[PDB]
Amino acid sequence: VWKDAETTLFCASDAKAYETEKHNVWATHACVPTDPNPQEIHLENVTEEFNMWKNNMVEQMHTDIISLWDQSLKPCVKLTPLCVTLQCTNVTNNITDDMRGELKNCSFNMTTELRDKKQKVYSLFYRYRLINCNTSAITQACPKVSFEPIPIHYCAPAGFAILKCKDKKFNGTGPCPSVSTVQCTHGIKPVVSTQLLLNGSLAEEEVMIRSENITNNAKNILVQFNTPVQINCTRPNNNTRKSIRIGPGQAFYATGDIIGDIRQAHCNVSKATWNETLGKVVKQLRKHFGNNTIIRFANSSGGDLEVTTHSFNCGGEFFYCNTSGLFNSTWISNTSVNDSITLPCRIKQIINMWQRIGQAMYAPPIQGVIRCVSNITGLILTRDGGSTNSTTETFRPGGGDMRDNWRSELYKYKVVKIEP
Amino acid sequence: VWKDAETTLFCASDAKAYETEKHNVWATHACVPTDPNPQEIHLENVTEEFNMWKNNMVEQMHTDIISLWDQSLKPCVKLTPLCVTLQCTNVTNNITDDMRGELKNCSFNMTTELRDKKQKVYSLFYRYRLINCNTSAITQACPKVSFEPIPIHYCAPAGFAILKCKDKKFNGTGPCPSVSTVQCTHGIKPVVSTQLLLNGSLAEEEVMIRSENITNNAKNILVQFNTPVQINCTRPNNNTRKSIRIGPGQAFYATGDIIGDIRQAHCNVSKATWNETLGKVVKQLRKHFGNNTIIRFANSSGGDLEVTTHSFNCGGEFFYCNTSGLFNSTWISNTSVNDSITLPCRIKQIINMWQRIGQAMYAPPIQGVIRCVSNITGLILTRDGGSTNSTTETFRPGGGDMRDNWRSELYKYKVVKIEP
Amino acid sequence: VWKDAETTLFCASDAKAYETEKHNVWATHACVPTDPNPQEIHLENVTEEFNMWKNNMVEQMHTDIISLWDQSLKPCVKLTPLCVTLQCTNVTNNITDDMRGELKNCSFNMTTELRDKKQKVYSLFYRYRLINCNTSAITQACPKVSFEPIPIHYCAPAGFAILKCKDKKFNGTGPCPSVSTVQCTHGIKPVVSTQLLLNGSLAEEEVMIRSENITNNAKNILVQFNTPVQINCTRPNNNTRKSIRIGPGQAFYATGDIIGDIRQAHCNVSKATWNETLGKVVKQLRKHFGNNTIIRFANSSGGDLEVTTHSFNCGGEFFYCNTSGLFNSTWISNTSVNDSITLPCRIKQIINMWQRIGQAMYAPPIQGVIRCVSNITGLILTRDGGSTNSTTETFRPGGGDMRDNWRSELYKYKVVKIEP
Amino acid sequence: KKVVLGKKGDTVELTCTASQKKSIQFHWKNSNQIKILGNQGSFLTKGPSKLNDRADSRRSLWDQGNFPLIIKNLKIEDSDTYICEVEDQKEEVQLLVFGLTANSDTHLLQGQSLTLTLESPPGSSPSVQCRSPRGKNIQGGKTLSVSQLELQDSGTWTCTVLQNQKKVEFKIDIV
Amino acid sequence: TFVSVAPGQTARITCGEESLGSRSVIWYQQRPGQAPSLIIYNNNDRPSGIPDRFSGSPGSTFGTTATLTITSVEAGDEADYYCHIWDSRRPTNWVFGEGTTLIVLSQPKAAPSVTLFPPSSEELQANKATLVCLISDFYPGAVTVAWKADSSPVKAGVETTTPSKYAASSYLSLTPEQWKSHKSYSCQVTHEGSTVEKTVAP
Amino acid sequence: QVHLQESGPGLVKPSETLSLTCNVSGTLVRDNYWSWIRQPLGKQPEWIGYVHDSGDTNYNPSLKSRVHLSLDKSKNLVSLRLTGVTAADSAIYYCATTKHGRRIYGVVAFKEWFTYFYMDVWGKGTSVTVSSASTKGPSVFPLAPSSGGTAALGCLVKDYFPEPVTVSWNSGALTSGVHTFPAVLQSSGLYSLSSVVTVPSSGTQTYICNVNHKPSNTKVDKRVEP
Repeated sequence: VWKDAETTLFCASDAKAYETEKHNVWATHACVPTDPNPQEIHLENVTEEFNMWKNNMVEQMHTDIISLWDQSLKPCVKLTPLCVTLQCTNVTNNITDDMRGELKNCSFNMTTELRDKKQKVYSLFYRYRLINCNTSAITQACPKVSFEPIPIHYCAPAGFAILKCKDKKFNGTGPCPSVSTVQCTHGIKPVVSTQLLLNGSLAEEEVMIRSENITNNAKNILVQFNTPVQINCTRPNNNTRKSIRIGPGQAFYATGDIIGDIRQAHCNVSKATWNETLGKVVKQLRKHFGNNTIIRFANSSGGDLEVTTHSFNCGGEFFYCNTSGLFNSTWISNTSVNDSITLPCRIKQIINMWQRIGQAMYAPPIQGVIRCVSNITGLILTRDGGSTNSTTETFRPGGGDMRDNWRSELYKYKVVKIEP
Repeated sequence: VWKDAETTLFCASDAKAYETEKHNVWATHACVPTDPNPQEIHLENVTEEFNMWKNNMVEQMHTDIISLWDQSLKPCVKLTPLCVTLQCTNVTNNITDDMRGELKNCSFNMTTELRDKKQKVYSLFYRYRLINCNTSAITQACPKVSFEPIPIHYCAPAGFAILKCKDKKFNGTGPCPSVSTVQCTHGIKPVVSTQLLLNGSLAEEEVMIRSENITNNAKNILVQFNTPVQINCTRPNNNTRKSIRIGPGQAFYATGDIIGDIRQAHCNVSKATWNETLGKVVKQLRKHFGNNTIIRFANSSGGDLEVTTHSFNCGGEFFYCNTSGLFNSTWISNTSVNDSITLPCRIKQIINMWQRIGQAMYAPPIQGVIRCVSNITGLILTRDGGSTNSTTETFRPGGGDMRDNWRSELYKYKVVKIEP
Repeated sequence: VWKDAETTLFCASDAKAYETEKHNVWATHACVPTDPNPQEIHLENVTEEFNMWKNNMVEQMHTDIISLWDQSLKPCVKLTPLCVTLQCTNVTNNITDDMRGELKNCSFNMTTELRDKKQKVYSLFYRYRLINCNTSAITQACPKVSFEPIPIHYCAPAGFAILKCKDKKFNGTGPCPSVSTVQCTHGIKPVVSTQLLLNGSLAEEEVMIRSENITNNAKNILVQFNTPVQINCTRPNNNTRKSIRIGPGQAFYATGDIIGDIRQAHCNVSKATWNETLGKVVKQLRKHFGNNTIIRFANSSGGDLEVTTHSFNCGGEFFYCNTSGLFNSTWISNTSVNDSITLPCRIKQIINMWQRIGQAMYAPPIQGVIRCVSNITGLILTRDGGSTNSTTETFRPGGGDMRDNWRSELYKYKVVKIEP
Repeated sequence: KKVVLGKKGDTVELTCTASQKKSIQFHWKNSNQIKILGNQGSFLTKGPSKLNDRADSRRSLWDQGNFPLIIKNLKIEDSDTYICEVEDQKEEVQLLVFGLTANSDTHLLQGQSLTLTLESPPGSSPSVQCRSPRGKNIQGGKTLSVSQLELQDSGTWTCTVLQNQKKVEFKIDIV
Repeated sequence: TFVSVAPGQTARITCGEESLGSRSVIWYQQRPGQAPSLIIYNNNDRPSGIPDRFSGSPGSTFGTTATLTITSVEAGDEADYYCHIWDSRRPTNWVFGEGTTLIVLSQPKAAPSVTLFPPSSEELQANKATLVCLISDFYPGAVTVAWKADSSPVKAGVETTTPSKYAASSYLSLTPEQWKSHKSYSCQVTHEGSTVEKTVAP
Repeated sequence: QVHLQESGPGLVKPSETLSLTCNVSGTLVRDNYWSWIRQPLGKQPEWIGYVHDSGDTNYNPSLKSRVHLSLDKSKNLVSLRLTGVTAADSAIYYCATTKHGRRIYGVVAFKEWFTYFYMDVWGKGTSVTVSSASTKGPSVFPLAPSSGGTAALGCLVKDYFPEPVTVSWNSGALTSGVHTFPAVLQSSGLYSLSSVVTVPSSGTQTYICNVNHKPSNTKVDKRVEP
């Protein structure tokens, strides 16, 4: 007897990591070390039926990680008071292209100690007077933290197992020949991104495309790669940390010192991989639903900055990248058809977590010149509903609900229970 | 073996209701659906001894519901800051009877956004300058809530039962012939009122009077009816909802728009039922402790507004009704002796829950013209200690501890445990 | 089979005490009454090996009591706002010795009710204008509390025991002949002090000296006495309680009324006991590690006020005593060599609990003339590393980590588990 | 089978409500089923359509249960049938928008003729009932025009257009 | 210009203007009688077939000149070398930098044979006159030739070959009366630190 | 292997148009940038321009009004035309395969980003001489022996155009002792050269130089005597 769907997930993690960094603090507080036994061991026959996209385990891992995020919001992060009005100016003393600025170095009036005293203070805002924040601002900061995803294992309790499709070619709703039962997963890293999977897991054999409803264009298409497309992101923006402890209740930072005039924040994607991978993707598409069609990739359709750009994080700052460079190639149905692609990005401090309960700020980006090298492990796509007279199919970057990213990770785990 | 008194109560509830409304939110969070099995099944003989008024289950349901009320107090309800001073005026430009007003439309100075800005704002106070609140104010409000009692079932755990006296005529301390054992109750509604039971449960046969000590006048007398006396309460006061979200931490409302000049807040009790019921009550009284006596009913003896009036709720506002109309009849011992009774009521926003940890405000009464039809299911009485030379007995409305209302509801449930 | 080290401690306590007092509130909330069975009963033979100083039970009781202290910090204690600037003056209108003052009666400006009104208010500071507090101030106060250590028993759970060395002469790392197993301890009192144990437990036979490393001078030396040295502490400082409840959120006190001109805060130690005890201590020392040496006792080496003085509490105020009177005797190696010792002490309100998360204030010392009689049950010592040419050994008062005080109390308890 | 009328230029709102009081995924499409607007959990995603520039939805109501669909700067070319994909259900709603255009001069002469042509979507059967500034009823069909006019009718005008038992009114100033 | 070096030693060649902006310098190697061939691109990157003996100076420190270094030089490296400079503050250069000839001194010390012929009687009968200075059997292939009229340097009429595989020629064109006028004319050949002179007279 | 072979007329008159072709194998012309480069005798290379099928094409400004570059995809070749030629245009001309690179920095240094080109495969080159002479025959004079027991002896070949001239001694029966120097191109635009032999001073053998200038159909035999 195998009964499914039980919100019960054990956890596993730790080696050299402890506290400080918020991910490290979290894994430390919610996980115990693992053991290198796990045997799984598939048993002969025992079914061919499965369906990864109706897994409530995903929704569990999701709501868990978010609640944990609030549990991090509790101690140090400041929901108040200082965002009122900003006396900002610009470093532009001569100009072309009407650049204005995303980053501004500003002056302020700040409650320090005692009653109603102020001192002149530097403030930076990522996006002249006023302007403030809109109806919420939690400021994370904190003395000892950081933000890098840490491997988190999900395990089944006592009297429970987890079946696992080891079939390389799964239709997602369908015929699976090899079922095994593991007690604990290998350890999943919590990468929060859209459009591409960064870090994550690779396909064992070939590139695999997966959709909950290949006809319904509103449903996402998790495209998993057998190979990584490079992406190196260098944001050489510089900020010097100054945390003025002037008052007991108050804990203020001061960023925006020095210089270096770094261009925005910068990134790259490396293309050779992107050439073969995109060709092979249109190959898979044309060997699945797309039989004879020219495949075109336009950029994001529009929306919130988190939706229009590849919004991901390089250690707690929220990067937004113009994504035209990833989606600007028309793939000819007839046949297939040192330079690197350089993508324009921006660092944000003010992000909107949760629902609207509050905004989250990583206030003092420490140091400067911080490059994050990543492996493009993925694509999350939504199809542009087209016609058949166009003799072409258009595909756009979609996403937003990270639960889709977990289905893209938790695709081979379904918690089950055993009965005599 | 039957051992009693265990603070362990399972719960049951839900059909079409979900969240939003606070009662709905509560039942949703603290209850699971039920099953329409319950068989109870009385067993032949097995005792005649019982005592409803020494049940700690009542004290449990009570403390539970109150703690739950605080659990509702947590997220949205605002204990601070704005109650300081009020710049109020009156809509009376010509006058009789020196009415002043219970309701006032007022002007204010309000922190909106940023640092130390204000805007002119409407404010209503239910009860000229100043005045404020006394040493606490929690303001409930909230975007999605309401307040209507929801059926809550109390069940016994594993290895436990609940004996239930199905005897129609119980002396309350006494001889009960039919004991049954149910797993879960039929579902009790949390009606918070004094003097009358509204909604609640009816007596199966005749009217039943119940007292913990019929001699001790300090002990309450739960008078349960076999029939409901009508009570229709129309408060046609109008308020237009305006929730100005000016600042992140601040969430302010604005009531007191429009007009209609509604008389206070109004109510009615329907009398024919009240005639027969009161006659029959003096009948029961004269067939119990009152053998030969003229029975008189004076109004409330005095105290807090919650004690002097029939303080109940029509959806979260606290109604106070002049109760002379209910208690103004002298019942002659000799023999017995379309018009409806109309009762004057008032809506309050500022109530005192708990102990004095804080006041609770339902700040934006939404819409206007809201009529609540209710069934008078009850009387809670306290006797006025009289003499025997008066050749009359006087009875006054008492109450206050809602636990008495639960004994008036939890009268047929006593959690018990089984042993071999 | 006996396996050790399990963070699982049952608790026991209560007789006549309830709530109010914080210790009473704590024992009430974390303990259940006990039973006067416990039989322990040593079993013949069954080992001679033990080591009291590597007990994680101590670290458990410690972290527990501290976390409990924060749990007391939660409801009433005020981390904010009023400490800004103080307008203080002195009662000295003529002077000798440049006394200044530790205690000052001061004037203030205080938010009472409404918005931005103040009233002239008395304030006392234990240690002229300004000065305030440094970067944190929690103010305990509260309507109903107090602070007197309450007996707390530590018990082993189910399937667990606690071995107990009843050997009068234990080397601390070593040979123990009599092991017994109790379910629950006799009840340990939480006395927070340094240098001396106050209340606490006495040695059954002779005076026993105990050290984790008798060679390492950095390791503490818990000197346990078979007899108590008296210490009577009379602080006849007077303060009249005035708690002005002016505003809802605000709860302010007012101390510093009346007079009496009490000298600081005063104390005594009674010496005859101190004579024999110190002689016997140098006796034990010379019969252990000190064979032929003149033993000298200098005062505290320096540091924080909690380290330089015998920092202990007389009911929630933190006393600091000049300790030269305890350590000012040179003990001649040759042979041994009504008046009472009077020690100068000071009462503090501002103490630093925890780590630096915040300072704790007992704000309204109530009444005046409060004498605490105590039994000197102890010494915590650190050795001054000397030479052998000096032909003398110097010993200084050390301490600070209260866990040492618990090892000094939890010395005969080690939680163990049983297996077939 | 829902009918919602709309004025040209003015903003309009299309509703979509679910049984669950949470916030599950929903998507809006036209009669040809082309993406207009949708959501990815807590994000608003716009589709490749003509409404893309003038379409949005209040994110506040999402977590409550219902998901709206507003269309600003309304035009007649936007008249179409829409659907909503929530809880595996298809809430269909037909949007029929109309407009009014005055061909005759804004400053008419003494005793002339008023010409008014209404903008109608391809394949429609409109019905208009106009009214004078004071008291006179005007009826018609495809085009409504009054031949005989007087100086007394100088002022505000009121014309009502009815379709599928739903009616909307227009106001124009004629001097 | 010219740079000479012994086998096994290190040669360095400077080319182009001092840097102004950021640089990408391209180096090409051209063997005698061959098309130019490359050496380096992107300041220090090499194409297929080029060993790491060849290195270029970074496009780096402002106000400096690009340099090509060749370590462990062999006779095969003897060639003309050219750079093509890309500088972010300068226009596209459409002309390569001036070339440098690398000489690898595998062999020393052979001294030239010089022979000097007066004008022939037949040429004189044709009212022309040419002095012929033949230079041969010398290595390395660097000589300069100068002519003298009596003691005076000749400013005109001298034509001299670039030597090849070495041999070289110098011709002084004169009129018959110029020839007959002076006491003598001299051919002076300068080779490897020394100068050999021969003289001729009517 | 990518292989380029240039061809052209070898000789062009002043004011005429020079037309050159670069035949390409081992790659298709559409898939590369192509650069013409020129290099005069004794000078550094002088480029010409680069062309691409995309239209990403540019010419040396100094040659701008006179130069045209083209690609012929059907024949897989690259072409150059240069109008109004003069002697200054005399050079060896090369066709090349031109690769593109970018210097890319941080965005703070965006103004300093730039592209550069390098020529990675060159053809063997084609020689182009522009001058004005139809033909000119040489004048041949004997260089008489006069003076190790050995004397030198020669023939002067004066003022001819164009190259080349062949000189032999005794019809070929004297190749030892023989040194025929490379010609000098004089400021007159004419060439001259000399040939010498070294012989024992003692009246046996007869010494005759045979000079042939094919372009002018000139052959001269000149006896050389003391």
